[PDB]
Amino acid sequence: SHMELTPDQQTLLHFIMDSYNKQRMPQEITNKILKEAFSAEENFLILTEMATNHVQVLVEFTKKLPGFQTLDHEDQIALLKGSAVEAMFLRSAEIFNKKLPSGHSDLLEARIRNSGISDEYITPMFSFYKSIGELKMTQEEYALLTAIVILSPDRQYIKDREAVEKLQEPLLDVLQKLCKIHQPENPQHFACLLGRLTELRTFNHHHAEMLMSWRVNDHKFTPLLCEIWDVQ
Amino acid sequence: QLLRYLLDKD
Ligand SMILES: O=C(NC1CCCCC1)[C@H]([C@@H]1CCCCO1)n1c(-c2ccc(Cl)cc2)nc2cc(F)c(Cl)cc21
Repeated sequence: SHMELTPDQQTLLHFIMDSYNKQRMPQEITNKILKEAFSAEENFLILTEMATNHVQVLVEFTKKLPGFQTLDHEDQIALLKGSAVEAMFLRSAEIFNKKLPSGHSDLLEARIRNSGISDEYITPMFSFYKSIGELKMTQEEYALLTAIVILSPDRQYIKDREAVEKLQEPLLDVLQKLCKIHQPENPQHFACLLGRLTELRTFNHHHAEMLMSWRVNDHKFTPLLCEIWDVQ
Repeated sequence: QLLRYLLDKD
C-alpha cells in the first residue's frame, strides 16, 4: 500500500488546478495596491473592478467543476449566488497571504480602512486572513476549498441537495487525502481547513451589512455585481 | 440575465 490519490482523483484534481490557475495578469492587483491614488473613491473602485473580474473568473471555474453540468439550472444559479461572497473572501485571503513586496500589507490595510467599511467588519476580515495564513495553504488547498464552498449543499436554498452532496463528497475526500499526503505530521490539518469554512460563513452577514452601508452612501456597482450580490 | 449567459455560453 501507499499514500497517493487514485488515477481518477489525480485527474479530477488536475482539471480543478488547470481551471483555478487560469489567472490573467496576477501582478495587476499587486501593482494597483502599490501604485494607485490613495482616496476613498480609488479604493472603492479597486474593489468593484477586482470583485467584477473575480465573478467572471468564478463562473468559468464553477461551470467546469466535476458534475456541475448535471445539475438543475435553477440550482446552478443558486449555488453561484450563494457562494460568491465566501469565494471572494477566500480569494482575498489567498492574495493577502502571498509573498508580496515590502509595504504591500501596510498599503493594502491603509486602503481597506479607507473604503467605506466600518471597523466592526475589518476586524473579523483581518482575523480570518491571519487564520488562513497560519495554515500555510497550498494552491491545491485553495482550489479545492473554493470548489467545496461553491458545491455547498447546506447554505442556501437548493431543490435537490443530494445531487449537490454527491458532487461535493469526492472533493472533500480528495482534500482529506491530500492533507494525509502533504501534512502527515499534523493529523488535525483537515479539521482546521473545515474550521476555516465555518468561519467563512460569518462573512455572508458581514457582507450584507457592508453592502447596505455602501448603498446608503450612494456607491455604484457594475451590472454583474448587482446581479450576483442581488443589489435591489 | 448575466449569470445565465456566463453559465450557458460556449
Ligand atoms: O479588491 C479586493 N478584493 C478582491 C476581490 C475579488 C478577488 C480578489 C481580491 C478588496 C479591496 C482592495 C482595495 C481596498 C478595498 O478592498 N480586498 C479585500 C476586500 C474588501 C472588502 C470586501 Cl467586502 C472583500 C474583500 N480584501 C483584500 C485582501 C487583499 F489581499 C487584496 Cl490584494 C485585496 C482585498
